[PDB]
Amino acid sequence: MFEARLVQGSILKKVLEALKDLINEACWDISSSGVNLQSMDSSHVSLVQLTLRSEGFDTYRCDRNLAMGVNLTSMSKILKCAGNEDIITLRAEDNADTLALVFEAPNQEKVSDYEMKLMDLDVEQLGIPEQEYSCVVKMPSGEFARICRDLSHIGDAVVISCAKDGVKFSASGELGNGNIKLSQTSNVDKEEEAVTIEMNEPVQLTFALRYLNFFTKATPLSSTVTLSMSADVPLVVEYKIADMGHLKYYLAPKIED
Amino acid sequence: MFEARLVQGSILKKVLEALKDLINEACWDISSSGVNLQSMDSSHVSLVQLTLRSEGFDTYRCDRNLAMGVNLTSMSKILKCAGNEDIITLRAEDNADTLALVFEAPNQEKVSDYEMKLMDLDVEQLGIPEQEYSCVVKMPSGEFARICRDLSHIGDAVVISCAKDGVKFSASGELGNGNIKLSQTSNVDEEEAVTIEMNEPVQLTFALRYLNFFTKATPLSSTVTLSMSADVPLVVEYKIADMGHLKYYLAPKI
Amino acid sequence: YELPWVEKYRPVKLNEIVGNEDTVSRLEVFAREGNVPNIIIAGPPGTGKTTSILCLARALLGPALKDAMLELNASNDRGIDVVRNKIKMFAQQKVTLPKGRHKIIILDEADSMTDGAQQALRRTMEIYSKTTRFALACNASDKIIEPIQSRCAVLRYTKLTDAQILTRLMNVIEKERVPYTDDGLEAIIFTAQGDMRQALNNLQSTFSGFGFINSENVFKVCDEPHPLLVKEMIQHCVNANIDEAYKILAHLWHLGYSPEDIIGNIFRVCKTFQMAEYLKLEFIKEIGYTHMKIAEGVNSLLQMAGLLARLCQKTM
Amino acid sequence: NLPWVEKYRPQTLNDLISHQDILSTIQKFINEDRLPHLLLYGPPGTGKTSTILACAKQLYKDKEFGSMVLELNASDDIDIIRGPILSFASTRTIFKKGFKLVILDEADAMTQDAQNALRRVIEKFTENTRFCLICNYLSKIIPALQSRCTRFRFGPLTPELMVPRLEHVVEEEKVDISEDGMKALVTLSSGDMRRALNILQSTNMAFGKVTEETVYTCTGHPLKSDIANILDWMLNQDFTTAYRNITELKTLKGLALHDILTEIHLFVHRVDFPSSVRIHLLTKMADIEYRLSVGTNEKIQLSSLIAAFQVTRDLIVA
Amino acid sequence: MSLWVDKYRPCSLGRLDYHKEQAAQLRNLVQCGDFPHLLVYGPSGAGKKTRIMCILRELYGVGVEKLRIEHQTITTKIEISTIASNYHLEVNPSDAGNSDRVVIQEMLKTVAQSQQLETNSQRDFKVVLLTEVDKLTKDAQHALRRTMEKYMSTCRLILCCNSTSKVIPPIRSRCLAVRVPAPSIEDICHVLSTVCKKEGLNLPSQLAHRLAEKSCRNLRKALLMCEACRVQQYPFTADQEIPETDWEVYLRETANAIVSQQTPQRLLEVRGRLYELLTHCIPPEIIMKGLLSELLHNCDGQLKGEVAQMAAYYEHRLQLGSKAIYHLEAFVAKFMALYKKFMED
Amino acid sequence: LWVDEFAPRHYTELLSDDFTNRCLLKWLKLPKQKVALLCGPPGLGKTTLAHVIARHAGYSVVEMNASDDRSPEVFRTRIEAATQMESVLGAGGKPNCLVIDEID
Amino acid sequence: VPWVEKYRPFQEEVVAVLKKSLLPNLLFYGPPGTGKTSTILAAARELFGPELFRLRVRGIQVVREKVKNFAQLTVSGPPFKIVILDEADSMTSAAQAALRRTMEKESKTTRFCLICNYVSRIIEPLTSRCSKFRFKPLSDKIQQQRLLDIAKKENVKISDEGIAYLVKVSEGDLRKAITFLQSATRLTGGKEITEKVITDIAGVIPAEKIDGVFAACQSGSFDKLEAVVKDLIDEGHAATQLVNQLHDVVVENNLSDKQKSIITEKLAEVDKCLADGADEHLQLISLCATVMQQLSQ
Ligand SMILES: Nc1ncnc2c1ncn2[C@@H]1O[C@H](COP(=O)(O)OP(=O)(O)OP(=O)(O)O)[C@@H](O)[C@H]1O
Ligand SMILES: Nc1ncnc2c1ncn2[C@@H]1O[C@H](COP(=O)(O)OP(=O)(O)OP(=O)(O)O)[C@@H](O)[C@H]1O
Ligand SMILES: Nc1ncnc2c1ncn2[C@@H]1O[C@H](COP(=O)(O)OP(=O)(O)OP(=O)(O)O)[C@@H](O)[C@H]1O
Ligand SMILES: Nc1ncnc2c1ncn2[C@@H]1O[C@H](COP(=O)(O)OP(=O)(O)O)[C@@H](O)[C@H]1O
Ligand SMILES: [Mg+2]
Ligand SMILES: [Mg+2]
Repeated sequence: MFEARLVQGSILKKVLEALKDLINEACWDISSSGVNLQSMDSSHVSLVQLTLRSEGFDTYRCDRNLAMGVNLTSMSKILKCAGNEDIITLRAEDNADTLALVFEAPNQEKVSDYEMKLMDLDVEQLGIPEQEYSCVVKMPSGEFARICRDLSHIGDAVVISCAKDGVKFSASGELGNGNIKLSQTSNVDKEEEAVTIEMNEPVQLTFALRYLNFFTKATPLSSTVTLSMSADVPLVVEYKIADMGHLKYYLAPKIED
Repeated sequence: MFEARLVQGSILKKVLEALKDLINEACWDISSSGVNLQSMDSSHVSLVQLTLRSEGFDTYRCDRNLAMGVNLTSMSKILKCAGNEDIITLRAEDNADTLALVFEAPNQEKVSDYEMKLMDLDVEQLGIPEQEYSCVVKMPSGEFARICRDLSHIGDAVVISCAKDGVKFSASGELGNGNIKLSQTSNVDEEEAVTIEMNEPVQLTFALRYLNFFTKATPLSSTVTLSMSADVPLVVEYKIADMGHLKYYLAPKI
Repeated sequence: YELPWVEKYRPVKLNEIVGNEDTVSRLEVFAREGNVPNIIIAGPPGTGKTTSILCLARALLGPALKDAMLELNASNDRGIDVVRNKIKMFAQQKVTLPKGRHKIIILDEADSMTDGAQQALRRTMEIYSKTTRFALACNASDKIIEPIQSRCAVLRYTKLTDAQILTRLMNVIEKERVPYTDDGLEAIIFTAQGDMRQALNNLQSTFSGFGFINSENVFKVCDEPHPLLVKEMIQHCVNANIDEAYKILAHLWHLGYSPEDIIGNIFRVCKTFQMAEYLKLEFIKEIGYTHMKIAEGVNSLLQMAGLLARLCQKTM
Repeated sequence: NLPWVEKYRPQTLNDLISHQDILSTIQKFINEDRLPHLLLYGPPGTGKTSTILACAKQLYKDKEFGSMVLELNASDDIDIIRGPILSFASTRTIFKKGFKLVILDEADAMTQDAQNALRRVIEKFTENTRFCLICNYLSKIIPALQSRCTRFRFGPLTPELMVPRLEHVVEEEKVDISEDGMKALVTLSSGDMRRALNILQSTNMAFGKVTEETVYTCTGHPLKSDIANILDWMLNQDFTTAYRNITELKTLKGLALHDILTEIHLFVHRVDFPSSVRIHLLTKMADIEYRLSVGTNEKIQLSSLIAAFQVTRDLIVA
Repeated sequence: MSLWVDKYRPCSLGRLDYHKEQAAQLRNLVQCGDFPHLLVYGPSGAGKKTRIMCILRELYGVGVEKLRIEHQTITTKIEISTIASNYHLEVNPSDAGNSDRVVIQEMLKTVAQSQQLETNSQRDFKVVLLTEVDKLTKDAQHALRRTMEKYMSTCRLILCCNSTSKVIPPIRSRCLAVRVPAPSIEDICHVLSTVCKKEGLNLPSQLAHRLAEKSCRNLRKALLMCEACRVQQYPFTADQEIPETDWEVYLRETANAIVSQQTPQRLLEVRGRLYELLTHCIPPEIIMKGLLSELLHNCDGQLKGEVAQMAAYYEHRLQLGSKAIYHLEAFVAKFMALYKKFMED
Repeated sequence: LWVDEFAPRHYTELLSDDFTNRCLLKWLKLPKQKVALLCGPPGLGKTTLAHVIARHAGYSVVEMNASDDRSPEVFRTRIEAATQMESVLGAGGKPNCLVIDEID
Repeated sequence: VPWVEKYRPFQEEVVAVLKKSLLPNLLFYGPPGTGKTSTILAAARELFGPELFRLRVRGIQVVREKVKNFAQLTVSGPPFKIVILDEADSMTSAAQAALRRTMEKESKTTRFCLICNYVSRIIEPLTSRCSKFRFKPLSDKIQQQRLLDIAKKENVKISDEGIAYLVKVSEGDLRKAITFLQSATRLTGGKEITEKVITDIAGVIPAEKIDGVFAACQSGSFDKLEAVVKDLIDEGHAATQLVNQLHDVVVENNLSDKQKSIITEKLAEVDKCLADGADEHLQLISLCATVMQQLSQ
């Protein structure tokens, strides 16, 4: 008899639409400690992990752990039917047969509820290890989306190089060559626009820009995005949710010639 | 080696966007006097004249005049990557195959560089005679753009009637026909002062599809200049602040 | 790690290509003179078309090869729009080259693009021919449209003779000091079927699997209906000894070979079997008809038995 | 319950049978890191896919197995080559190091242009990606494509090396099976383990007992006694009564002319006919079997088979 | 309304001149409800189109005769021409090449949708008429039967073909076969006399017999030939020089040339004649049948069986192959070899 | 190269034994046909035929091919402007000639 | 309304073993009138109860993708849903191979119960991967009584020997005699259904024509064969029907074994040629020439 009441329901819609383009279906590792999602890319190149801590909900009542798996596209589609200021509460039975989505208007009697058909998926825990990264970049989400979408016209691949002074985004393609140099923010009062770069040794990796365009869909979730990267380890893109959790992304670097 | 810099980089993006639809392959005449472009369609329906005076740019350096072919779609895709407040610096060698243009944020710790490839385009431009047009119309660019947009729906052809009291815009189609007349104003505002200089009444018809393309230069200036004669192709000119001018030529209908 | 022998010993210059000597010399002449026209390469796979084209482009463009050469493969998208957008814009792209040099567009597996793509490619080939040249490569020349061949110098390639295969293989052996025997060389040549790539790959796989190269190991790794047994098959068919031919066929079938493999190897043996020319043509026609029946679904052992019977009755 | 074909699918290298040399070679390649691209071909249901899955699971743990092995099937379709396959092969690993792995089940279904695209992709990234191509017919593979990989032929399972595997299932799934039932189960399987398991399960479901007559009825395959009777009728009885007997038997037991014709083919080669008579019979039976494929009337073909045999009687007696 | 073939074509089933029992059966079928799909078949020039037109005349009003040109396109796009009326549509889908299946599906969709638009003054369905169904491809026939099952209630199908050999059993298993035999010699004589008499003329019986036997029981041939011999010379005599089509004469001359000399140069001349024949788009089977028919007139009785078997075998090979001349040339060469062997022995 | 350099300039550069250039000029003067066609074997200089005719008559030249995406709307865009629009030049060069290449 | 669907129905035993599975893929074949679809529908209703409904299934990609959309869906919980795909033999070989692949990767959730006319459907799911079941056709006597009842209730004026002829021309299966009778009574207007009407409806060649063909063959003059074959073709009789009827006649005559063998082999060759679309007239001429050559000795 799962029950989870969320006051700020608009977050869930942004969570789903950030995944529907990359992942079609996923298993929600629902536990009394919170909601967790970890699904891997269809082409097996990338990977996404999601964590929703139980303390962030208005009321969390996961009496027993669930391994619920839904369709991300279908779940997102219903979520557009929910207003940006409507209270959203998820509910599951004593057994995970159907998903009860409850949309409650903040100040009027209009109440909407939906039920979702479920899915059976054979998934396994994937060994995401915690390591220190030789390069950590903390830059505005909008700026990262701008850079990713700009170089997408240049070419399908982007070369990311970092130094102590700043980070350089380089690309090359059929219409020409271009590179964006972003120096570390010398002095800005708030990080929301500051570009914070922490690095140990110089790094240089190439990534497909199609996925990076997919990755940028989570920009509305948080004003700032953190990029973690090191030599011979996949790029790590994490969006810090407000007192709720994080949406961490993982993408293997492309092959150098 | 050529080098130039434009503080108000938004100008380059706007002139570029408005021109890319008419022309996909244009040659740039770099000169000490400034930047000159004049490209002409294969069917010779229309001509576009672009001139950017050297003193308009913040800095300018043309060691010697050189032509270099440029793809307009590539530039439009490149220039969209530049913010409206960015400062744009252009650079090239004597006969380099690549155009080096740099987008600088307003000292906002961000430097964006690009190196566009050039074409094998070497069509040497042909001069256009100057003529004192029978009717000269100055009137707001947005109004003219709206007029072109509305009349395009009714029909593909517009009839332009020039009279001292006012100009008349007419179009006909299967769904019907409509007319728009702009009386000479009484010095309203000043961009709204629709001014008509009429030496002799003149009637001509033009394809509205091209005129719709011409209106995309609207963000450049709130005012537009219209001038025509019976045998002279219509000229539509936008004053690009003080950088130069962008002149549109279009032949009349048979 | 080490590179596959098909790449570790890929020829890097036109001087070390053992293919059709006249065409190789013509390519060298084109490289020297510079102003090479549009060339189309067709022939059996793995005879060196790709290697020849790459070596020609490298010789012509030299250091400019990085940006003066455009290469598209079946792995890339060669659609109707790509030839209209990538190829056209690359042709228009400005590149300064010496007087005898031109921008080279390489389309390997040229037979793979559709009719519309080649029709669009026609004009782009025609217009920008003053500064851009095309180097097409394909296995079947009929697949590329007639106007394209008309405005190109079609260069035929053929299956390499066993002497050229033996020379290249012995060179590789000297490079690798791999032990061998004449029977192993004959077997590797037979498995090659005039294909350098196939021969090198099979030789490398055989050496990896067993080291010393002999017919036994070669046929162990390159498992196939053994050519000798097929030779006694056909010999028995000539002597009208249907029972012995069936015995060999049943042994092969119990070994588990698919009928398609058996019939293909039978025909291959019928290539070089020493036997009357008219009777050989009769056998070839009958094997062709049986292979029709096999390829269209009827692949039972009974079909191979009927083949043996009809071959026996051809000699009466 | 769960069908026994996957309920008892091999899970480790030891579960596989009759391919110990191939498994040893692949194990040696894995241990020495020289693993090349693999081309596995053979009759259906001989454990090729299970073999490669066992090797991969040996090399890769399940935690990283999903992120380092891209299993795909060709019949699910050129966009596969340029899409997921290219994307997977164009990047290195996520967590572990070393070469990735792509398994392409039913590789023979791809078109020739798709095979060329796959060949180009394979040659481009041979250093860090290995391809396992699984197909039934080697001849369906482009000669250029098969020149990049080592070919392994998985032959049909010989009885005595596949009988013990069935015995384990019988001990597990409690079904009484006779000696002749086991022999017929082997014979109809014809080296196909999946066929053997499916026939065993269908027979158990149908009657709960496995015996030669039971399995032959369940699969519809003609019995050896029936084939001997048909051969005796054609060789001895006159045309009218032979036709009547054969038609009656066929309609009674629902026999198919293809299986009938194959079995008389085997008997013809088993019996001692004169050489010319055998040649004539083989030519005829091949012609009839060709005629069945296009979809002709079965009665006329059966009578034609009888005709082919009935002619020889005078020839054989003399 | 000028040519005798169309002028004297009966309008209704009741005024037919032969197979009147079949006309009565068809009248009973159309009179009772639940009209099924029809598979009309028979030799060309027997009256299949006439019978189907009379069936429509009984099924609907006389307005069915007011045919209209219709042009429709299909997706892939292919544009075809069709003939329809205000109760039915007629189309030969085989002319659309291998894209016949999609045009059949689209035409049936359109007819099914249009029939619901108050096209129910007399019957609750439209008639979709297909000519030369035998030329359709197997997948096209599968789509045809599937759609026929799909839209049985809203539309009905009538199929016309010269033979049922190339029609899939699934279609034949769900359509009502209507065999239309070629009329007998006497029936052709009466209809020729009836046309001759109603026109105000006089046809002697012997001339009618000569026409009937020469027409090979093809009524259209008989009517054309009768009108031609009339305009040539009205006062018909027993020895009237009845004309015949040029290609028949050319085929006969080709066979005579084959018989005359069995040499490779003559073989090449015959090949040129065969090119001339195929050029005029006469089907290869027609050429083979005519060539065999004229050849048998010259062969000895003991040789005719071998020639007939060879002709059948080579025609079958031609059906399997694609290059018609290859197999026709082979048959001609084989016949010349055998005839040379037998005449010279 | 050479072909452009020695391409015909006026009517005096035409070759003998050609019936095309000597009879196209009569139709293309201002007897009321709308469209043209090309037939016969190649090698007759049909590509330069209309160009030389326009050069002799002073008319303008427009030529296209399948190098651009040949959508029907794109066809309208490419042909309506070339047909129904005058020239931005002196009155002499205003008449135009149009050529379509690779119809299939 | 057709009378076939009106009255379409031995093998209720196979339902019990299906319910006992609490599952190899099912394959049901035999003559089409054996009630296979009704049998599987009844088995599904009994196994899953009234409250559980199921899909039934002309393209191959669409069919297989629809199979994914259904089988991909979860179930309330019985565990396995069985897919029908009747008319399996009508599917092309490539379609059947794609359907075979679709059978895999969905066996973990759904199963299949194919319905076809036996050997016409391709091998690799026919061998293994399927539990085959044969549906015996009803006995000729029972079919005769059933058609008698149908004639009585539908007041069709047909005699008992007419019923025997009708069930004869519908060799080995039902629902062909039923539709033949319906067509016959609608063509005749219900006044009387004679045996010649049934002969015309079923396409059977009258035996008198076969007797004339045999007499012409026995005559020994090729002109008579040419004339009789021309007449037979002019009657519009399909060459396949002539081959079948003459085959049935020949196989039970008093001809020599060699003669019967040669004639039947020629019949098989002619049938194969007609299957490929060869000309009917030429094939019939060749067959009759062979029959002459055998009968004139
Ligand atoms: N003449 C040759 N001499 C030596 N090695 C050769 C020769 N031809 C081919 N090879 C070897 O075969 C390899 C494959 O050749 P290449 O890629 O040029 O084939 P290709 O003939 O263009 O065929 P395809 O288009 O089918 O791939 C070469 O890298 C080289 O190792
Ligand atoms: N060598 C074997 N030992 C034990 N079981 C086997 C063996 N080969 C096949 N099987 C059984 O047959 C089933 C099917 O095997 P599998 O599909 O892996 O074979 P395959 O030869 O790769 O065939 P295909 O190409 O048809 O998939 C297995 O799940 C297993 O139950
Ligand atoms: N009458 C002529 N006078 C001068 N040069 C001519 C004449 N006719 C043809 N040529 C020359 O012959 C060549 C043919 O050029 P063009 O492209 O016009 O030929 P085309 O016959 O239209 O083309 P294609 O043969 O490809 O169909 C050119 O070099 C052209 O200058
Ligand atoms: N009963 C009849 N009375 C008069 N003329 C007829 C009769 N039946 C057929 N015909 C003529 O014979 C011709 C046969 O044409 P058609 O119907 O196309 O033959 P088929 O359809 O059998 O090939 C028709 O044009 C028609 O004029
Ligand atoms: Mg190559
Ligand atoms: Mg397998």
